[PDB]
Amino acid sequence: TRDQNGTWEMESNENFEGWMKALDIDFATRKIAVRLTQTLVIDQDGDNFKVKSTSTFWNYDVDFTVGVEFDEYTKSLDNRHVKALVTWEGDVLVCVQKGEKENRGWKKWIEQDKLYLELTCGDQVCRQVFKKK
Ligand SMILES: *C/C=C(\C)c1ccc(-c2ccc(N(C)C)cc2)s1
Repeated sequence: TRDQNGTWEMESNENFEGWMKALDIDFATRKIAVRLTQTLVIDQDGDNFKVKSTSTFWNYDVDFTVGVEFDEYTKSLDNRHVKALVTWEGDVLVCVQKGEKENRGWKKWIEQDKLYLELTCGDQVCRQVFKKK
């Protein structure tokens, strides 16, 4: 399925610190953030997505349209400018963020009835699983 709507609560998190390190996130921020459970809220209507990543320590919101490139500031993550594009490869939603970092973006799919996320930067991959309603 391509339908990713829901409130998604983290069940599993692997190599989140490696991913943050590859983004050069400072030591203090990484050490706190790696401890935390996360929620991902996805509102999806056709190509239009509104996504909210939250924990006790951050809020990172982004809206995008599948197939439409957008210039993006990554704000309180790593304060960088990238050129972002989100597209479908089958039922895997793929984001590529062009800029300073290589292999930066994510892949997201519903293989379960859970949400799977791969966050990538450089040679680092973080893998997460969330459970929905
Ligand atoms: C569709 C999935 C998106 C937009 C994201 C998944 C995780 C994200 C994220 C994780 C961690 C942070 N910080 C500030 C540690 C920000 C965003 S966005």
